[PDB]
This record gives sequence, structure tokens and C-alpha cells, in this order.
Amino acid sequence: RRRRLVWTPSQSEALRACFERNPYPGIATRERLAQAIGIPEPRVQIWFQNERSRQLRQHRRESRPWPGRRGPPEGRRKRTAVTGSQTALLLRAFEKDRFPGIAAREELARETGLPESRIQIWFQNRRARHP
Amino acid sequence: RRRRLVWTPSQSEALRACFERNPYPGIATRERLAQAIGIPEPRVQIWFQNERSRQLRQHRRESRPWPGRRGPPEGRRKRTAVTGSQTALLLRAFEKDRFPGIAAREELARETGLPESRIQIWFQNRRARHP
DNA sequence: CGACTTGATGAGATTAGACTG
DNA sequence: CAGTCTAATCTCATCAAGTCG
DNA sequence: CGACTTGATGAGATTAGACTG
DNA sequence: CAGTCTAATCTCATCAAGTCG
Ligand SMILES: [Br-]
Repeated sequence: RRRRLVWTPSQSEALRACFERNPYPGIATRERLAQAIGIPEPRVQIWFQNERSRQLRQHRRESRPWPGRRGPPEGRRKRTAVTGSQTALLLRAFEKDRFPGIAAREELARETGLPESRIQIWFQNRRARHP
Repeated sequence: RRRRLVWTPSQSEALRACFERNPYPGIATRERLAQAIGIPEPRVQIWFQNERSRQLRQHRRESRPWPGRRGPPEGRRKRTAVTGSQTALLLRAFEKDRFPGIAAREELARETGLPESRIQIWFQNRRARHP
């Protein structure tokens, strides 16, 4: 294959500069840049491709639609204590059916005083950890 | 099983509204919304889950790191015409080696008056189209 | 005309060589 | 040394000129 | 103390019901 | 009708409290 080039500091700076003017340059701009900084234009296009590539992937990763968040997370749910009597009953259900529908689910709530919400999270976690 | 909810226009408005206040509400805020608009809080959390999902995938898709170009794209390269004598010679090379390295490539350049730049694209496109 | 052909671009994986901490 | 960087090479898909009956 | 246990969250595929164009 | 939308269900990964000798 071909012999990897090495950019001088002022070569890199010039590229970096033009990339912020527009990152989709036509052959004119590229050709002018190639002469100005002293390197063949095909090399310059391939640098523009990979800078685009790099910046696009790094943005998909880290950027978000909404204006970040200034401060600390809001209050999480305080950890329910599930009683030995509750636990026992939930297990019995889990041994028979591991995917209760809302009918069986809302039934296990009445029997344990837990909210159906938490019944579901219990079976979710239970499945993840005892296949 | 389940049972699909249907949001009233002002329910949706209310959700949409709070989602712009902060999209990661703690259980506290969620509960206040549930009572204010009259539907159990577990449903509100799942709507927030899916709105997040949607806006995040829609942003990964469409948004970009750099300020969009105001106007039209700069000029691409004018299509090189390659003579039958050039083509013929390139074909000869392609039948022997479909992956010339830079040495053979810069050699086909000398022989055709084409730039190695374009030789590379030629073998690229040729392979895509004649396996 | 459209169909077919074939340079030119883009994106997005991939590799391998230099260089660190 | 792995971990990081990034020029260099692919394929794939497609746009945009080109040549056909 | 840490190891081990286990509620609680998020992301991000997946699925299916309602409804269009 | 498929195509769109999106409420509802998953695994998976992980943060954050809890029970232990
Ligand atoms: Br190699």
C-alpha cells in the first residue's frame, strides 16, 4: 500500500481552519488549499473525509437533543423494603409463571400491599438473575 | 396482556409541556403531573421513556456537528473522459491484478496520462460492477 | 426519450503504524 | 505494553454526467 | 470492611394495535 | 392495504442502597 504522510503543525492548522469554514469543499477549494500548504489535493480530500467521519461519529455518541442538565438528578425512588412474607408469596408465583400479565400482576399487588409497578420490576429483575 | 391508552389533546399537551421543562423527571414531579392530569404515574413514566427514545433516535439521525451550509454545495470535479486507449490498457491491468498497490497504480498513471488519483477510483468502481 | 454506463462523492466500517502513559 | 490516534484502504450506495438505440 | 444481594433507572431494540393515504 | 406512529413489553447494563460474616 501507500506510504503514510505526516502533517506539519502549520499544515494541520490550515486544514483545521478550512474545515470550520465549510466541511464539504469542492475541488476548487481543495485544490487551492493543496497548493497553499504544499501537498497533493487527493490527500487533502481524504483528510476531509476522515475528519468528517471522526467528527460525525463523535457527535452521534455524545451530543443530545435537549439542553443538557444544570445541576443534580431529581429525587430517585426510595428503596422499597420487601418483607419476608411478601418475598415468599412472590416466589411462589414466580415458580409457576415467570411472565405474569396485568391480571395476575394486579393480583400479586393486592396480596402483598405492593404496587403493581413494583411487582413488575421484581419479576424483571428476578428473570435477569435466575434463568 | 395490556390495554392501549389514548391521550386527550390536553393530556399530550401537558406531557409535551413538562418534557420541555426537564426530560428526566424524578418520581416526585411525575406524581404531581399524574394527579394534575388524572392518569396513573406509571403510564406517565413509560410515555417519557418513549418520547426520550424517539427524540434521541431522531437526533442521532438528523442533527449534525457543524452549522449547516447556507446555500448550495461547492463544485464537484468535472467528469474525466478516458479514451478507448486508456480504458483498453486499464482493462488489461484489471484482468491480471484487481488490487494494484501504489506502485503498479502510479505505473498505470504514467502509461495513461491519467492521475493515480483517478486510477484508484477506476479500479474501485470496476470491482463494484464486475465481480 | 428512457435505459444503460461509468466517473465522482459520501458515509462508515477497517486496518496498521507511530506514539504514549 | 494495551490504548489512542488517524492516514489509508475497502465496500456499498448513490448522484450526475455521459452514450446509447 | 468488602463481598454479595437486590431494588430502581436508563437506553434501546421489539411488538402490535389503531389509523392513514 | 403496507406505512406511520407510538403505547406497551422485553432484555441488558448498570447505579445505588441494602445484608451480610
Ligand atoms: Br498488509
